[PDB]
Amino acid sequence: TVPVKLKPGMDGPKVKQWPLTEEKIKALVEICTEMEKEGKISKIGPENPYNTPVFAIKKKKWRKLVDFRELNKKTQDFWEVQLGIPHPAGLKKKKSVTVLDVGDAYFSVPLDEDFRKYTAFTIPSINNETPGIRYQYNVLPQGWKGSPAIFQSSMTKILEPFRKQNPDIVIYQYMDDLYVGSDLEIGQHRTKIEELRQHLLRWELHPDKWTVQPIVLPEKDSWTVNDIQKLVGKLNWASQIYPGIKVRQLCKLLRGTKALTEVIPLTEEAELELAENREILKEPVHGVYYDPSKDLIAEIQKQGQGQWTYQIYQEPFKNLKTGKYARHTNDVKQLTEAVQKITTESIVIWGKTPKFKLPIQKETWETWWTEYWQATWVPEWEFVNTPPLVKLWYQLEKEP
Amino acid sequence: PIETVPVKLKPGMDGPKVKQWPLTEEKIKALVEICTEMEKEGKISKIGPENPYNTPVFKLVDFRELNKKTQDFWEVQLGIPHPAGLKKKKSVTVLDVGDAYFSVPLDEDFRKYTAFTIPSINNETPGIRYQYNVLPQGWKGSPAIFQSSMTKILEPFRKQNPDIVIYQYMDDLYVGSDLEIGQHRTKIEELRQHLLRWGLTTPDKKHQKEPPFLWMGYELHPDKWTVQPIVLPEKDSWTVNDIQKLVGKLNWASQIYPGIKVRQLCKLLRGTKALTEVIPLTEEAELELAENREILKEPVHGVYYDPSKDLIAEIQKQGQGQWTYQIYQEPFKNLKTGKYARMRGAHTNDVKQLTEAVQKITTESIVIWGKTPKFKLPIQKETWETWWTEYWQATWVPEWEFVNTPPLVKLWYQLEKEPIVGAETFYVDGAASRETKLGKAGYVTNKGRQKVVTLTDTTNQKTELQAIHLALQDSGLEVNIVTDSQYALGIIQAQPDQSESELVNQIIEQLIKKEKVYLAWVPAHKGIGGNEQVDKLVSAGIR
RNA sequence: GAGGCCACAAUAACUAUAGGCAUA
DNA sequence: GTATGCCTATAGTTATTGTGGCC
Ligand SMILES: O=C1Nc2ccc(Cl)cc2[C@@](C#CC2CC2)(C(F)(F)F)O1
Ligand SMILES: [Ca+2]
Repeated sequence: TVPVKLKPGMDGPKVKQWPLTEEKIKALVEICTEMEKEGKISKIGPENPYNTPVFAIKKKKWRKLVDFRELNKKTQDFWEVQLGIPHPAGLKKKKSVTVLDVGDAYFSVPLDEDFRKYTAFTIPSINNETPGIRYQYNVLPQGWKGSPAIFQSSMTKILEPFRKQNPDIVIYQYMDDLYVGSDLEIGQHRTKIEELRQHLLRWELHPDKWTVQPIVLPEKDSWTVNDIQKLVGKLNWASQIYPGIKVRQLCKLLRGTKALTEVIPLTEEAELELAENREILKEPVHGVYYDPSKDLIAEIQKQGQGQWTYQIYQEPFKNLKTGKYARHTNDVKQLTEAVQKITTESIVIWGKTPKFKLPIQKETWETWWTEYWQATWVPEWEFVNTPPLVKLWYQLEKEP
Repeated sequence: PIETVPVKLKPGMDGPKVKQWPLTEEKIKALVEICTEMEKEGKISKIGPENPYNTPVFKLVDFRELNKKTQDFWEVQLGIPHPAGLKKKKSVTVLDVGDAYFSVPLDEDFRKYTAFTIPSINNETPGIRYQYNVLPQGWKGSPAIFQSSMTKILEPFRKQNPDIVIYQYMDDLYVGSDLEIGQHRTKIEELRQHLLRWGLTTPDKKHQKEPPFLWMGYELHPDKWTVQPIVLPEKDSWTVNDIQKLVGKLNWASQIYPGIKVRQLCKLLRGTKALTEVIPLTEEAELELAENREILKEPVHGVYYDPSKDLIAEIQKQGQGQWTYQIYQEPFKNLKTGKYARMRGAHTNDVKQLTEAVQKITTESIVIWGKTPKFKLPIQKETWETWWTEYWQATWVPEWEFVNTPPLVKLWYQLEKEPIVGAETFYVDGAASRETKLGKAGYVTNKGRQKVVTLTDTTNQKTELQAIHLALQDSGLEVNIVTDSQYALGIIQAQPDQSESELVNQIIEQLIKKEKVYLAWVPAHKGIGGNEQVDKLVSAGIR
């Protein structure tokens, strides 16, 4: 086995377990029993003081998720600087990419003995009527970032035969997932995937349809005092993202204490300012470029009526990417879907996961995010109050 | 034979080397007498100069330094069960192991750290040195290691006896069954004989306690649970320490006694105060303290959990950001009760705090019963869909239904979405100085009217609300207001029914009386008409 | 050798992120 | 121009007091 360590000053994960419903506790005892028979995990004593949360997911029966967000952090030099998997820039340019689970490809590989204690997790019991069942991994765990890093070697050697017979196709691996980059058509794509599923059994997204979209301002016959006041507040705010935006000639029109309903004729100087503000928005933004050394950030706003706006950026107001998502459904189900859609988008494009700013209370999210989660990764997230001008501004994007 | 759990000190640390102070002669005779017994039974061993370590005698000996040097463990009392969670049983007994630690061996390599000395009377002469062979009292690792031993000692018995429920809790076993008492008593004795194979003693039938069992401050019957009776003293002078323990007893009551409120007494404890400061009760505390004192005359009890039925949670508003709930399965037979009080003071409207209360109860239901309840809330299903579709944050509740028990939960006013044709347009502003804490509020109207008052001892935030207070006060039933204060505009869209500031629910009364109000925001300092004029008036003497 | 340990609550104090206002 | 100064959020954290316990 490959020796793994931590940073020399780091301690092991000591994360508390969020409480679980009885339906999921029963499902987890089943799953971990069979994993104990098959040698994959082992019960441990109380002399092991580390813990890592464990959850249950449906993902198209049940499934065990281990939230290793804290352990990955404490081994990040190991799986990033040392054995890291480099990113294919050509992946996002494929006309179509589909996603493959290769989770079961880790269970064969043994795990370094001195490192298994850091991987401890605790099935809890209802009402604390029972001590809590404590396993630890004996093999490479699904969801630890060291796992594909270590399986890296044996993954090149298991695909070179396919990749030699298709050196056009690009395929990239983040965690327990494979990404198949192709330009072939829908028929000659799905045939290729079910071939590769048989090449591996031996041992539905299109990034081009994603497009940053332009802001569109109202188009009005009769502008009113109120209409303009609303519009300069929005434009004044968006001059932080488009600095070539001005409101000088629109405020000249609001001279003296006018009633809110009064109609204002657009002077030619105003009508010009407006017409180029429009042109600055209908074209891209500039000076914004991806930085490999900084964290991606993703912020979602609730728009109402089952639709949502997001932005991926690295410094305030410099959005690498923005978009919209819309809908027997509730906010949490929708929010959970956006977070997964935004993440896989962010995965193919940059090979990284964004840290989310979520417009929900932490307690509520901790309760229900597990209901509709289907991914093997879980991203970093935090809980924010969306300011009103941010909601108002990104409403005005256009729809595909 | 119970195998030892391997234990290590924390990386870099060495074992304790604390000095033994000399002790009274009457103290020494008592130590040598019980130390020679523990030696006779193999619990401790005499040692010699080969051992560099030592801990001082006290719980026989005090292991402060050693516990600081011992590795961490995954601690076993993560949380206490709650009585509501337990299922009704027919026959329950409690066994207490009495040679608990004495019967678990200590990892061989760790024993050298437990060394301790009985000093000599003359003290010129050296003393007797000993070390532990079994889990010592007061050692950080004893509880978790004992619990791990007990858990595997009971696993054969548990598999052989599926219907019996053994709950381990420190040195105690709590055993329940639906067997009838005779056949219960037979199983209890097989369990005693099992524990006895590994040398664990337990009270025989003649010595076992009868229901009810006192546990963790609860009184546990086989069919119901209660708390031990709650005394709160009657004084005329009240020190801050006294109000601390008042709030403590009430908070402990609120799990079974419904409708307890403490937020009035907690408000007395805000800010620093030496514990003997004789604080006089605000009188609306005595109101709440009266209501609470009589609620505790009532008899109460909780029932146990029937898994085959649904859980129901019903919430009532007690007012002033105070709420109370009950959980039951069959009507008027409560499992437990609780309270929820926002006390951030943050401006939050009742619809939101309500949603917060349900989120606390959902979390607690999953801890205690492993499933979420069905809710009965004093809020209309359209009033809720009104708020939570206009609100910026997401939420989600499980099944809930309206229930009509006043006071209900309504949105006190409704601001217009578009500007009101034919309504006077007010342009408001405030301004204050930090240095002189002095400021002005005012407005300017499209119909020619204007007004400026000077306030004293304010902040910029306060003056911007005062100016809105003036426009609403000097205007008709339909107004358009424009402010430049994102603060004032925000604190009014969210509609805080309660508050600590008089000025803000003052304003909320004004908005209640009004028929149509439209509230708009423009950015400050941009030459926008109306705002410019009023900003000139308000900031004249101020900046 | 001036009790530690757990759950909950209250009070106080300080870290980050975002937002606001103000002033130089 | 670029920095500090004061408030509000969403979170995290260390300390005290208290209720109920235990050793
Ligand atoms: O599930 C049940 N039902 C129940 C009813 C009454 C009593 Cl008094 C005790 C129980 C029991 C327990 C317990 C711990 C809180 C001590 C028992 F383990 F069976 F003792 O657990
Ligand atoms: Ca102002």
